[PDB]
Amino acid sequence: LYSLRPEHARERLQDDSVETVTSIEQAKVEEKIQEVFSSYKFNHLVPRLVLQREKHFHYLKRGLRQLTDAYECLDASRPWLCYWILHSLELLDEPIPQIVATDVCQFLELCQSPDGGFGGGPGQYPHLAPTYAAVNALCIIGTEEAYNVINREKLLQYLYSLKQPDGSFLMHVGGEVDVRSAYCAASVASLTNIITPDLFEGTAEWIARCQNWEGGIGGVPGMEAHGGYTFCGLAALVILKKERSLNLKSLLQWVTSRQMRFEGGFQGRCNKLVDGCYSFWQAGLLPLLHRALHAQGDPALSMSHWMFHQQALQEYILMCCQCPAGGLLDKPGKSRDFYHTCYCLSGLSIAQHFGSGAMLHDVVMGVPENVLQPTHPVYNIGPDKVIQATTHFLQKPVPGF
Amino acid sequence: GFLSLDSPTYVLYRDRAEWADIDPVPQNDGPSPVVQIIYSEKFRDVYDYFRAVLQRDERSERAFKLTRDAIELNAANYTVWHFRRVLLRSLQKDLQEEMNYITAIIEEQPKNYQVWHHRRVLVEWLKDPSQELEFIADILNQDAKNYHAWQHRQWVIQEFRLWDNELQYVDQLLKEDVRNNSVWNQRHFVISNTTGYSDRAVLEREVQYTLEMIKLVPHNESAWNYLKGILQDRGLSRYPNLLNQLLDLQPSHSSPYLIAFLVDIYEDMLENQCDNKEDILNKALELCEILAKEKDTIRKEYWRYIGRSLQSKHS
Ligand SMILES: CC[C@H](C)[C@H](NC(=O)[C@@H](NC(=O)[C@H](CSC/C=C(\C)CC/C=C(\C)CCC=C(C)C)NC(C)=O)C(C)C)C(=O)N[C@@H](CCSC)C(=O)O
Ligand SMILES: [Mg+2]
Ligand SMILES: [Zn+2]
Repeated sequence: LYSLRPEHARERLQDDSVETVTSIEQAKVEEKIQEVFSSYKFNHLVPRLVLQREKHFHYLKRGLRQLTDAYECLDASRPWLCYWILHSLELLDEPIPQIVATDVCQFLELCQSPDGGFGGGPGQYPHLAPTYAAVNALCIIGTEEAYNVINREKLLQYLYSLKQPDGSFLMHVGGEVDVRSAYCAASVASLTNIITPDLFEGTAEWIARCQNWEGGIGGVPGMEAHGGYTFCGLAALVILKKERSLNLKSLLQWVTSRQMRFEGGFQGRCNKLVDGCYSFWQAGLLPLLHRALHAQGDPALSMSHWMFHQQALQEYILMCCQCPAGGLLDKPGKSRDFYHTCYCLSGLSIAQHFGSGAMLHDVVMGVPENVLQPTHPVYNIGPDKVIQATTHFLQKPVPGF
Repeated sequence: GFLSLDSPTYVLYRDRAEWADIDPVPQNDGPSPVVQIIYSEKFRDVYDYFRAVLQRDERSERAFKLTRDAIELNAANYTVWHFRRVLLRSLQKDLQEEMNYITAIIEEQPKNYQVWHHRRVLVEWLKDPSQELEFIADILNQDAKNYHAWQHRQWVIQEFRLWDNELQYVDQLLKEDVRNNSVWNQRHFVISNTTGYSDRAVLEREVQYTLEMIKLVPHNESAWNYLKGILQDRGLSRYPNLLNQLLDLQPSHSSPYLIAFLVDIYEDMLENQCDNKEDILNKALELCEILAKEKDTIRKEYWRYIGRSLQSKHS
């Protein structure tokens, strides 16, 4: 275990004897993480990095039907809860009974707006975030029933209704603009084959304006580089085949700098704390940058590993992000939630599976039963689900209006 | 008549006489619900009634007061927020009182997206940015890194052209936490939108300032990223003195940022037809191995890629 090596203690923060809110909060975190790392030593057992699959499964399978009122704050993110859960079950190789799947399909039908797109619950106005989640969920299920839920003509209209003259998209009518919208739109439009020639005109250029002095990408031009927004920006460009619109090298240096030398996990922004959900948003950028640089015929690219410490990330997730009761989380001390379960699992999968053309190479830390189903770095749903959905929707012509 | 959702004497809407005329509309989750939330009685009561007034599109003062409750129950419900803005214009509500309201709820939920977007809509409507910089500074006093607060601050500044005192605000916050990357970002936002970095005196002032910050806190990555970000533009090799000046901190202020920075200056020298290419290449390749094997192993795959890439190019 890379994290448990003696020389690893040298990776502890060096505050230069100048404490500030930033160094103090970081130190508190490393302190808590170190206690977790050493728990084995102090208890005299052999470290067993085990992914609590059955614990995670009961939690997920149960959350898929009902949730406590603690979830009232997510009453407008119901298609997200479906996606997060269905995708977590998918990474854990757990199946979706044809009856559950049909129930999910019917629920999303209620969340779908007569104007295209999906709202965060039955009867809510449509928004791009739950539209992305609803579509990804229906693709994970992958039945004709599921695919048919989506009204493609109204979806294209909806996308057109959010499109801005500058290339950006609103998240919803009368709503805000940020890089998430470009990705939500490019993800649902591509999967469903509704991309018209002008739908994403200026979009690649707008996203390129979000890349700042740091190498990363901010929510809108001028903003601090952020891990969640950077994934959306790059993943959207990959879909649009315009990754070249970015300075891929400065982006590569920025994301690799986000992995925490001590904790092994990824931080969302420079000088902020480690967070398990960034195992996906940040580490997920490496496969995408691999694909892009390779498309440019980069000769120096690895043929077995992503450009981050796959081992250390798997260790942070396995040792520090699981809730014994099932479910995954931000960092030790945090409470579990379906969002973090989905992205901690999503990032683990990315950390375990490498691939580049004909090259395939796994790295599964701990017990071999830890290996998860692979995840598509652009859509974050199983690669099979991606091929299966796109091939299906390619049987339908792009809505002509 | 605002009966606080938290008032000890708060009464369910179904028990309120001034609402007895309207029938609450329950949520349609289907016969076989998935991800079904077991709502509290209060939540369920307010939303079933919100559904009622929304379905009938009742633009009343009572409906207006109710959206306030639905928002407090779930501030992320954007559908409620929409209807609330619909009622703000229909009923011709005082938008300044609404600014008071949005100020309160943002203080409570500063990381909520809806609350900030709403405040922006109000500022647009009123074409009044007079309270903004001060309000945002109060939020940043509680969390100097709040992303929405910084985003709103950038919008107000660019939109209403309030650039004059921002660099000063930046210096203040940098004093409080020189490691606050949001502030290093704001510094760049102000400068590039005002003087630019082409002005040699500005560039000189910025590089010098940054270098003094690196001297004080050598392991602070933000100052390192900023130094790189503002020079990387024209090319690091374009600044011959810089390699020397950092090569001098090699013993005193020698973090893995300085090492990485040297490999960065080398990469650009090699690309820009530098003297001693065989020599420079070796140093840069040496540093990549030291970094990969010893100094910055978490990034070993990256630094190796760099080494390989540097060879394939400048062999
Ligand atoms: C998937 C939801 C998305 C991340 C986002 N939600 C939030 O920001 C909520 N907060 C949290 O989830 C945090 C997680 S820990 C901090 C890290 C992040 C938030 C990652 C950022 C990633 C982004 C922005 C990319 C998202 C990609 C998309 C394709 C959408 N929890 C805590 C305890 O801090 C909110 C509570 C702020 C989001 O998009 N939220 C919208 C959409 C809701 S669907 C109608 C919102 O309105 O809140
Ligand atoms: Mg909104
Ligand atoms: Zn998180």
